[PDB]
Amino acid sequence: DWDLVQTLGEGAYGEVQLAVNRVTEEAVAVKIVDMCPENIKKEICILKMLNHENVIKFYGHRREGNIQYLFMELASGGSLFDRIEPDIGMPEPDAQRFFHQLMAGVVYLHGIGITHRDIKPHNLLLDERDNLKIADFGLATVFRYNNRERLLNKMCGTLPYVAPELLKRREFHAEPVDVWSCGIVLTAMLAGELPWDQPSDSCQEYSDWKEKKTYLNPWKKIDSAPLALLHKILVENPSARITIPDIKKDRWYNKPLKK
Ligand SMILES: CN1CCN(c2ccc(OCc3ccccc3)c(C(=O)Nc3cccnc3)c2)CC1
Repeated sequence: DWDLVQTLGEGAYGEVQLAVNRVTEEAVAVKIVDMCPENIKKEICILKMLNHENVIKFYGHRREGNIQYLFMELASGGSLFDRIEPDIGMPEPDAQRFFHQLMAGVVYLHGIGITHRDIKPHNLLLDERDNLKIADFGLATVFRYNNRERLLNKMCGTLPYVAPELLKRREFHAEPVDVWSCGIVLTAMLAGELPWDQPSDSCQEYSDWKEKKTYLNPWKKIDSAPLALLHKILVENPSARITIPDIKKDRWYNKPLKK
């Protein structure tokens, strides 16, 4: 009833495919999961909670054997990853726009008590007018329910995007962790390279940054205004790390750059 036409990439669990309807030629994206059930139950539940202009749309789901099918709005612009030119990044106004939209999507998810846990360019996709959409909720989980915050006690994500505390701490707050990874995405956008393999005490590039060696790459490619915001995001202490309301007050964030 659908034709798997091309493989888009790997989602959290399984694969996601471009599928085009046999009857109507509707272009759609499908995640195929060969059936865990609690985890699939969880992911599906969270998907139906979502309604926002910078989050991907969810359609529905169907099982054959222990295969589950989840359909989502196809991202006709492809991925943000493809717009990052290696070693160079992208123009500053394109990066600021994408950043603005990312914070809106992140503000929305935190307002409903959801954390994505794997913000990085491959999970940030584009529609036809190039607006950013946050995709894939296989690692997402609840951090606030009936007004009470739950700390996270489990490691996940992608090492170059993960906050240091998630490697060193038994438990930690969800929100500052999404804020870190948003700064590594802004870094990638403005420089076309990632700052370190992982934010760990044995990683020499991360040590270089803590001691403020911003005469080195990638920092030397970034203008002093965006650099000053990155100074507040990539802070080791999660309690002193800038929060999203304050990111909205940052100089570069409110700088006019784009027609
Ligand atoms: C002509 N263009 C070329 C570029 N096109 C394109 C390229 C990559 C994509 O995702 C890679 C991916 C991202 C995350 C995880 C695995 C794989 C998607 C896409 O829409 N995927 C998607 C949508 C909704 C939910 N999940 C994934 C669409 C669309 C057609």
